[PDB]
Parts: sequence; C-alpha cells; structure tokens
Amino acid sequence: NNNTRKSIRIGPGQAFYATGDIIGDIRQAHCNVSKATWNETLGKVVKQLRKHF
Amino acid sequence: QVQLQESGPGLVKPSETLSVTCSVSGDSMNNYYWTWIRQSPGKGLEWIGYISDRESATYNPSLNSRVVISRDTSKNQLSLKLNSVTPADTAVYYCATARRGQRIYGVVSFGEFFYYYSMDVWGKGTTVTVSSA
Amino acid sequence: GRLFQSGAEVKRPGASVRISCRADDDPYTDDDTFTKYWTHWIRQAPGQRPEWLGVISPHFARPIYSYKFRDRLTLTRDSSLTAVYLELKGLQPDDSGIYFCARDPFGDRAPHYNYHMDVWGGGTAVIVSS
Amino acid sequence: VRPLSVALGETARISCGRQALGSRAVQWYQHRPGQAPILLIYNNQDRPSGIPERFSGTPDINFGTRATLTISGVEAGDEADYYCHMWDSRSGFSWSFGGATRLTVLG
Amino acid sequence: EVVLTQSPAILSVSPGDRVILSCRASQGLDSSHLAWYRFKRGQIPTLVIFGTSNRARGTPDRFSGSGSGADFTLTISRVEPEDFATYYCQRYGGTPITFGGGTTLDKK
Ligand SMILES: *[C@@H]1O[C@H](CO)[C@@H](O[C@@H]2O[C@H](CO)[C@@H](O[C@@H]3O[C@H](CO[C@H]4O[C@H](CO[C@H]5O[C@H](CO)[C@@H](O)[C@H](O)[C@@H]5O)[C@@H](O)[C@H](O[C@H]5O[C@H](CO)[C@@H](O)[C@H](O)[C@@H]5O)[C@@H]4O)[C@@H](O)[C@H](O[C@H]4O[C@H](CO)[C@@H](O)[C@H](O)[C@@H]4O[C@H]4O[C@H](CO)[C@@H](O)[C@H](O)[C@@H]4O[C@H]4O[C@H](CO)[C@@H](O)[C@H](O)[C@@H]4O)[C@@H]3O)[C@H](O)[C@H]2NC(C)=O)[C@H](O)[C@H]1NC(C)=O
Ligand SMILES: *[C@@H]1O[C@H](CO)[C@@H](O[C@@H]2O[C@H](CO)[C@@H](O[C@@H]3O[C@H](CO[C@H]4O[C@H](CO)[C@@H](O)[C@H](O[C@H]5O[C@H](CO)[C@@H](O)[C@H](O)[C@@H]5O)[C@@H]4O)[C@@H](O)[C@H](O[C@H]4O[C@H](CO)[C@@H](O)[C@H](O)[C@@H]4O)[C@@H]3O)[C@H](O)[C@H]2NC(C)=O)[C@H](O)[C@H]1NC(C)=O
Ligand SMILES: *[C@@H]1O[C@H](CO)[C@@H](O[C@@H]2O[C@H](CO)[C@@H](O[C@@H]3O[C@H](CO[C@H]4O[C@H](CO)[C@@H](O)[C@H](O)[C@@H]4O)[C@@H](O)[C@H](O)[C@@H]3O)[C@H](O)[C@H]2NC(C)=O)[C@H](O)[C@H]1NC(C)=O
Ligand SMILES: *[C@@H]1O[C@H](CO)[C@@H](O[C@@H]2O[C@H](CO)[C@@H](O[C@@H]3O[C@H](CO[C@H]4O[C@H](CO)[C@@H](O)[C@H](O)[C@@H]4O)[C@@H](O)[C@H](O)[C@@H]3O)[C@H](O)[C@H]2NC(C)=O)[C@H](O)[C@H]1NC(C)=O
Ligand SMILES: *[C@@H]1O[C@H](CO)[C@@H](O[C@@H]2O[C@H](CO)[C@@H](O)[C@H](O)[C@H]2NC(C)=O)[C@H](O)[C@H]1NC(C)=O
Ligand SMILES: *[C@@H]1O[C@H](CO)[C@@H](O)[C@H](O)[C@H]1NC(C)=O
Repeated sequence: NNNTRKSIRIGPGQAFYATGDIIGDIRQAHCNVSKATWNETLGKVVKQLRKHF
Repeated sequence: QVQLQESGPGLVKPSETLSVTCSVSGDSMNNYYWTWIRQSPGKGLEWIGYISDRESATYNPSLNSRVVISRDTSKNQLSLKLNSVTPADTAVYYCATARRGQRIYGVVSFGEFFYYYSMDVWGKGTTVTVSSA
Repeated sequence: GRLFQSGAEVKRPGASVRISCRADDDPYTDDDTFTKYWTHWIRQAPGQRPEWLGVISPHFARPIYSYKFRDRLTLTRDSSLTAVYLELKGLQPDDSGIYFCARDPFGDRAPHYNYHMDVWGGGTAVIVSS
Repeated sequence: VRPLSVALGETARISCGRQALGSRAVQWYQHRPGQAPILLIYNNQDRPSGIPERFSGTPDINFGTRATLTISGVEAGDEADYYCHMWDSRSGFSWSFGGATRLTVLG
Repeated sequence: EVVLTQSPAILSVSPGDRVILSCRASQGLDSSHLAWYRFKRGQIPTLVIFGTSNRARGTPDRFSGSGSGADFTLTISRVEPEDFATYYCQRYGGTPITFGGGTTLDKK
C-alpha cells in the first residue's frame, strides 16, 4: 500500500501522525521465500537433526 | 461468428409483466455470458442484468429486483421479463453478449484481482412502448 | 538529508518572488535545521556559473547579503524556526534561473570549523517574462 | 450527457467522467442513435478486430493516469454517444455505464 | 575580489581513466576555503571535496583533491558513467562567495 502520512496538531507542540489515504490498490503485506532454497535448507536441518534423534 | 436477433410485442399495458426475447443464431452457448441493456429517451444506457451457463441470475440493484432473466439450450435462446411495468419503462431493449476478464493487480492467491465484463457483440434492440392508451 | 523548496514560478518584470526552503516537509516537525546551520541562496542562470545571493545565519536569522542584491533581497526565517525564505523584489529578465538553497556549517561548528554546502536542495525555476 | 465538438481531421480526446481509485479496466462504447452500441476499446487499450486503428485508450501503467479515448482523424461518421465503462479495484461492481459524451464533428 | 579560473571548460575522457581538473585563483587561498561541487542538469548538486582535500560523506575514494596557494586540483582516479558532469570550485573567506566557471566532462 502507498501510505499517506498526515500530521494532526493535538496540543501545543504535539503532533499525532495519522494514516491519510491509500493511493492506488489495497493489497496485503507479504513475504516471499524461494521454495527450492527453503526446501534444501530444511533438508540440511533435517540431516543435522537426525544425528540427535 | 455469433448472430443475435431480438423479438418482442412492443405493446404492453402498465402494471403487468413485459417479456422481450433474444434468439441467437450461428452457434450455441459455448463461450458467452448474456446480458440485457435498455435505453430510455432522455437518459443514457442502462445495464439491467446478465446470466451465464451456470444460471446465476445477477441483476442491477437499481432495477428493484422485479426482473427475471433466463435462457435455455433446448430452444437455445435468451429471455427477459420484468414485473409491474410503469409507463416510465419505455425504452429500446438490446440483447448483448459479454466476455469476462480478470484484472490482476497483485497476488492472485490473496484474491487481488477483479472481474469485469465487456459487451462485444450486440443487437439492434426492440422499441417497446408501455402505455394504456 | 535533503532540502525541500517551493515550486517553479513565472513572474512579470518589476514583481517579486518568494521561495521557501525546508529540511522536513512535515509542517509540525522539530527538525532544528536553521537553528544549527547557515543557509545559502545560490542562483544559476542558463549559460552562467552559479551566483551567490546571500546567506542566513542560524543564530537569530541574521542575513548576510551580496552587495549587488542588497537593495532588493530579503532573507527570512519562519517564526516556527523550521523554514527559511528568499524574497527577490524588482525582478528583471536576467533574474531568471534555477534558485538553490544550500546548508552549511560555515566555519562555526565547534570541533573542526569546516566550510561546505553539504546538503543542497532541489532548485526552484524562476522565469521572468512579459 | 456531455457535449463536445471537434473539427474534421483533428483529434478528439474524450475523458472518462469517473476517476479510478486503483488499477482499472476501461471499456469504451460508441452508440449512434438507432444503431447498436459498438465496443471500441476494452482492457484500457485493446481494440477488437473490426475497429480501426484511430481509436486509442490510455494504458493502465504507473497509477495516476486518466482514462481517455483518442480518435485521430475524426470522420463525419465518428459522431455518436461515447460511454466509458470504468472498472477498478476499489469501487466494486460497475453497474453504471456513466454519463455519455456526445461528439459533434464540425464542418 | 577573488576570481577562480577553471582551465579547460570542456574535457573529454573515456570511462576508467585518470582526470585532472584545475582551479586557479587570483590570490592566495586559505585551503580550508576551497570546495568542489558536482552539477548536472536535472539532479541535485552535491559537495564532492571540501577543505581542498577532504571527501564528503557520500563520496567515493576515486575522487581526491590537492593544492595550495592559488593552484587547486580535483582528480578522479577511475571515471565512471555518473562522473560525467560539470564540476565547480568555490572559495570561502569573504562575501560574495564566488564559484569557478566549471569544467564539464563528456565521454569519448
Ligand atoms: C512474491 O511472489 C509473488 C508470486 O506469487 C508475487 O506476486 C505477483 O505480484 C505482482 C504484483 O506486484 C502481480 O503482477 C501483476 O500481474 C498481472 C498478471 O499478469 C499475468 O497475466 C497477464 C495478462 O494475461 C492475459 O494474457 C495472457 C496471455 O499472455 C492470458 O493467458 C490471460 O488470460 C490474459 O488474457 C500477462 O500479461 C502476464 O504476463 C507477464 O509475464 C510473462 C511471463 O512471465 C511476460 O512475458 C509478460 O510480459 C508479463 O510480464 C501474466 O501472465 C499483470 O497483469 C499486472 O501488470 C499490470 O498491472 C499493473 C498494476 O495495475 C500495471 O502497472 C502493469 O503495467 C500491468 O498493466 C498492464 O496490463 C493490464 C492488463 O493486462 C492493462 O490493463 C494495463 O493497461 C497495462 O497494459 C500495458 O501492458 C500490457 C502488457 O504488459 C500491454 O498488453 C498493454 O497494451 C499495455 O501496454 C501485474 O504485473 C503478479 O500477478 C503476482 N504473481 C502471482 C503468481 O500472483 C509478489 O510480487 C512477490 N512479492 C515480493 C515482495 O517479491
Ligand atoms: C585572513 O584571510 C586572508 C585571505 O585568505 C589570509 O591570507 C591567506 O592566508 C593563507 C594561509 O594559509 C596563505 O596561504 C599560504 O601562503 C604562503 C605564502 O605563499 C607564497 O609562498 C609559497 C612558498 O611556500 C609559494 O609557493 C606561493 O606561491 C603560490 O601562491 C601564489 C599566490 O600567493 C600563486 O600566485 C603562485 O602561483 C603559487 O600558487 C606564494 O608565493 C605559503 O607558504 C603557504 O603554504 C603552506 O601551506 C600549504 C597549505 O597549508 C602547504 O601546502 C604548503 O606546503 C606550505 O606549507 C600557504 O599556501 C595565502 O597566501 C594568504 N592569501 C592572501 C591573499 O593573503 C590570511 O592569512 C588570514 N589571516 C588570518 C589571521 O587568518
Ligand atoms: C505513491 O503515491 C505518490 C502520490 O502521493 C506518488 O508520488 C508521485 O510520483 C510521481 C512520479 O513518481 C510524481 O510525478 C512527478 O511530478 C513532478 C512535478 O510535481 C511537483 O509538484 C507537486 C505538487 O505540485 C509535488 O508534490 C511534487 O513532489 C513535485 O514537486 C515532475 O517534475 C516529475 O517529472 C514527475 O512527473 C508526482 O508528483 C508524485 N506526487 C506526489 C504528491 O508526490 C508515488 O509515485 C507513489 N509511489 C509508488 C511506489 O507508487
Ligand atoms: C503558528 O501560528 C502562527 C500564527 O498564526 C503562524 O504564523 C503565521 O502563518 C501565516 C500563514 O502561514 C502567515 O501569513 C503568511 O504571510 C506570508 C508573507 O508574510 C508577510 O505577510 C504577513 C501577513 O500575511 C506579515 O505578518 C509578515 O510580516 C510578512 O510581511 C504570505 O506569503 C502568506 O500568503 C501568508 O499570508 C503569517 O505571516 C505567520 N506569522 C505570523 C506572525 O502571523 C504559524 O504558521 C503557525 N505555525 C505552524 C507550525 O503552523
Ligand atoms: C528478492 O529480491 C531480490 C532483489 O533484491 C531478487 O533477486 C534478484 O533476482 C533476479 C531474478 O532472479 C536477478 O536477475 C537479480 O540479479 C537478483 N538480484 C537483485 C539485486 O536484483 C530475488 O529474486 C527476490 N527473491 C524472492 C524470493 O522474491
Ligand atoms: C523437498 O526435498 C525432498 C527431498 O529432496 C523432497 O522429498 C520433497 O518433496 C521436497 N519438498 C518440496 C516442497 O519441494
């Protein structure tokens, strides 16, 4: 989301920071991981984990 | 190719139903959504509703839900009837077919798209007058 | 970081232009630039080297003017102490150019006393035509 | 209804009356009186086959652009009602075709 | 009045060469009082070198400066494609602050 910040004067010298408009689409925040890289790292973790169990 | 030709009486007394039908020639109901658009004098076009092969009747909320849109592949033709017609409902009635597109702006597994309808093949329209005179 | 100037101006000959310079576009900021640094005002006409107009002090907004601009330039700080202003009166077609504000310790900061316009801002294009 | 008048051989530029809030998909319709409505532009820029390469829409690239239909070299026949069916991502289902723009060619 | 003269107004070079830019003063500078500035059209001006030899904060090690008296040089060790701009020297130590005319770099 393209966020707009808005300053509100709430007291003498005091500014509250609000969210104003979203500019463009409303979308969800998200994270991406490479699927093959994550699977290979999980295999390495599983192999180091089988030495204890 | 898709041909489509409307049909209707044109002479309807107020406070009853009005039926306009739409016969499609050239092929069957393969690809298409089917929609109805009326145009009254003194104002612009007006989308009134659309259906598809799943028979999901979706109407304009601006037209009171007095409307019934149906179709059949036995006769292979479309049909429209609205209930309790007032004399302000005189208009040219166009039968049209609609393609659905999806506009994708983000992640599709989050549902960040929408569907839109483009009416590509139209018809001439029936000039249906409603009056008791 | 950066300096935020007002928008480009088109003026008549004999009029006045007023340019702003802020270190923060937040109107209710507490940035305290312009109480720590000197702010230079520097124009560049097309086809010329940069020309220095004046500098305003952090100390109580005391201005030093160039002698060729002294009779028609005013350098002001906002009473909120978070913006500085240039006012050039009696405009002529050779006053057209890009105007910059620049920020400088100006030999006044207590460890090393250096001199550098280290943060420049933007540039307001000023056109004088009729 | 919004009238707009353009001389022959010039370029007419019909703006959409509605503004998009978000990514749009804009259909442009041409409606002569007594004739059937004709789809000129769909998906903000795409012409269906059978539409001349004088109609253009503005593509939805780098949000902030207004949707305009551009008619280059307006004929005597290119005068009708023009509808901008505007769909976007923050407005829901677009039941309205919008207000028309009656083009008049001058001469 | 101190006048600064920058000797070649246009200078042509290939990306990866060593370039000398020169500033000549009318008198005797303090050498805490000479700086260099990068001007390109459509971009924010940037301090390159202050105090005749000190690099700025966002300034790479390919730039250095030297000089004394009335002779000052800004040398670029390896020319990059973003170093193709006008470079100005300016002098502190009296008002009006004066700039130096400018040496523009274009590629071969
Ligand atoms: C984490 O990972 C996830 C992965 O899950 C990432 O998620 C991705 O997030 C991005 C957003 O950041 C999404 O991007 C949007 O994608 C859509 C969908 O694109 C697909 O569909 C397009 C249309 O398909 C049409 O044609 C095909 C036949 O080709 C047909 O099958 C279909 O039915 C339909 O008819 C394809 O064009 C597109 O192809 C892309 O990839 C091809 C191969 O990779 C490549 O060859 C292509 O060149 C193209 O790049 C793909 O299959 C895009 O439509 C959308 O882009 C439009 O929207 C944005 C925002 O509105 C706009 O700014 C863009 O400029 C672009 O707008 C153009 O298209 C509109 C519709 O087409 C049109 O209305 C506009 O006017 C504008 O049109 C201009 O360009 C087009 C061509 O570009 C031209 O024809 C016009 O005339 C005009 O010039 C977004 O990019 C991803 O969908 C999403 N991925 C998934 C899997 O969900 C996430 O980002 C990651 N996060 C992080 C932090 O990393
Ligand atoms: C008040 O403000 C004024 C105005 O700035 C100050 O006056 C200047 O002070 C600076 C102090 O750094 C002076 O610079 C020094 O100059 C001396 C003497 O220069 C002569 O001797 C040199 C031999 O060493 C010779 O090379 C010089 O020739 C160059 O300069 C002339 C111009 O003067 C030029 O025409 C030539 O072509 C040459 O380019 C010149 O004949 C010099 O000895 C100093 O060098 C030392 O320091 C530098 C850097 O620190 C170092 O690199 C050297 O190796 C050497 O160790 C230094 O350059 C400047 O000359 C003064 N200018 C004027 C106009 O007066 C004044 O000092 C201020 N007062 C106070 C109290 O602050
Ligand atoms: C998030 O939304 C922002 C809107 O609030 C987007 O900012 C816009 O970005 C474009 C280009 O990225 C800018 O277009 C430029 O405009 C200037 C002239 O504008 C000047 O004047 C306005 C007010 O008059 C001022 O607000 C600007 O800051 C400028 O000082 C041209 O010179 C450029 O060539 C270019 O056309 C928009 O001006 C800008 N709008 C605002 C309000 O800042 C931002 O791009 C969005 N971000 C993302 C990632 O989508
Ligand atoms: C806190 O409150 C203060 C008091 O209301 C605010 O200060 C005033 O803000 C207004 C609007 O920004 C300024 O008016 C502007 O003046 C400039 C030019 O200044 C000349 O004219 C004014 C009268 O307008 C005169 O008083 C001066 O001496 C100058 O001769 C114009 O270009 C503008 O169009 C606008 O009219 C006031 O000048 C300003 N100061 C005072 C003392 O009233 C202050 O902005 C508030 N702070 C915050 C952070 O919001
Ligand atoms: C995370 O973002 C980085 C960019 O910071 C992506 O890395 C780039 O990937 C493309 C295509 O694979 C390469 O051409 C670039 O050279 C990569 N590096 C940079 C700096 O752009 C990476 O693909 C992203 N990862 C995920 C999982 O989305
Ligand atoms: C991860 O790798 C293992 C072995 O390499 C494989 O059995 C498994 O299917 C992989 N999982 C995914 C999600 O790729």
